[PDB]
Amino acid sequence: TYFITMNNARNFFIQQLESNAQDTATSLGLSLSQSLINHDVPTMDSMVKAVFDRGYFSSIKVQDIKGKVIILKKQLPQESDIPQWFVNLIKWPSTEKSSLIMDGWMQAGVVLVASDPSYVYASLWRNAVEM
Amino acid sequence: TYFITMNNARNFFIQQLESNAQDTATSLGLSLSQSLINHDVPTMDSMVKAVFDRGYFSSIKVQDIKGKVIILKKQLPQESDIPQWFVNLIKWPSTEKSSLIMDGWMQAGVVLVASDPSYVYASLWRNAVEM
Amino acid sequence: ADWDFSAISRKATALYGPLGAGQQRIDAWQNLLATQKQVSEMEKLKVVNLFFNKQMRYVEDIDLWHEVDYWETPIEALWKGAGDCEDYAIAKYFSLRHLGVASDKLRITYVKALRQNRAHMVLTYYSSPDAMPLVLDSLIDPIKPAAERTDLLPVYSFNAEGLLSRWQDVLKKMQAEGFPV
Ligand SMILES: [Ca+2]
Ligand SMILES: [Ca+2]
Repeated sequence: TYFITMNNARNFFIQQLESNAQDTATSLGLSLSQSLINHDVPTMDSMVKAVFDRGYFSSIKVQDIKGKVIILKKQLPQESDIPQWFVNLIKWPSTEKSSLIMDGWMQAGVVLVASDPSYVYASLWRNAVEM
Repeated sequence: TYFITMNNARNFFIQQLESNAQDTATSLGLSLSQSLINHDVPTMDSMVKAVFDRGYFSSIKVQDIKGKVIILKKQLPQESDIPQWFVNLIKWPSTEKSSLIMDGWMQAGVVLVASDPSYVYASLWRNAVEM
Repeated sequence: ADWDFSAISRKATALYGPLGAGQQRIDAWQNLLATQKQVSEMEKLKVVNLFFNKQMRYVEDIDLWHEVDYWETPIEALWKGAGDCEDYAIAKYFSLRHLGVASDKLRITYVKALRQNRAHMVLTYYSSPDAMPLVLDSLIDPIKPAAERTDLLPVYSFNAEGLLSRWQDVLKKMQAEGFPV
């Protein structure tokens, strides 16, 4: 039968999670531009909720130009059921992709999107084969 | 020295691609909802192209409220060095994920993002190890 | 896709404890679903919207669930007799679907509530795809054309689907409660 190394499976997820976190950060950054200009916190809160509730992200953060946090949606801490020694073998530095929020040519802040590796950890742990 | 079976890798990779297609549909649909952008075809075309070039999707499609296809971006048609006996072991159908395009309260269409299982075929074919 | 309310009550009692006054409210819900199948679609919207606005007290999730955000199943909403913005929308959605309203006509809509100055959620009804939607709300009882609700500003809308995320977790809880999938 055919296999792939754990490292190759890891590389696929790193690529796909970083691409997804970046894609949402960029597209959400475009959508947030007018509510951020207007300082409309409820609308910005509503947009992040719409994307966050529908997705699988660990966190979405909106900052202004000075780094002051305007919106922060975070996942509550999750239980596992997966030993740390195994996680240490496959973990990669925490993914957080950003994109600038623009008022024309002027930078107006930043949106930061972090992926949730818990699916990656569980899939590799349940089906890991030692040879 | 951990491995995972190719069949299990196929399941993980497909699930990650389909999840990514949904997240992109949501974020792209939200961005096309702003300022009647979805009625500015050259701008919407540029926006869909940017998302497609950075992603791994088989296709992205935009329909208007009457179901007319307005934008259709598809993978440039490249031929496979992967034998059919190998594809038969792993083949999976491409799923299409959707999200609404809105003008405020009025529905303006849907954006449709399709997963590409051929990308999984190529990744597994490149990294298949026989044991 | 019939619902077995005796088995649902049995399973929900195990999940949440003795339902207390919640059982009577679940009984009232069962009666609504049993007696409103053959009325007009506009009447289905009215009776479902009015039923949950009267059966549920509006209380924030942090007070009722000790969680900032917690999406109730319809059974959880009726058990507590209380919930917040999305709880009303979810309960009205599944009721209208069960009564025969097509899923294409119903959307979960994220809005800004201007008077409360906060993010908010309503259920919207589209008689046709290009129609002005009606707003089924928890803030007021009347069902009005959306643009007449000058106190609301729409942000984004979703067509409800699924078979971990917020909506999927609701479906998971409903499967454990005994609803068919
Ligand atoms: Ca809530
Ligand atoms: Ca709630």
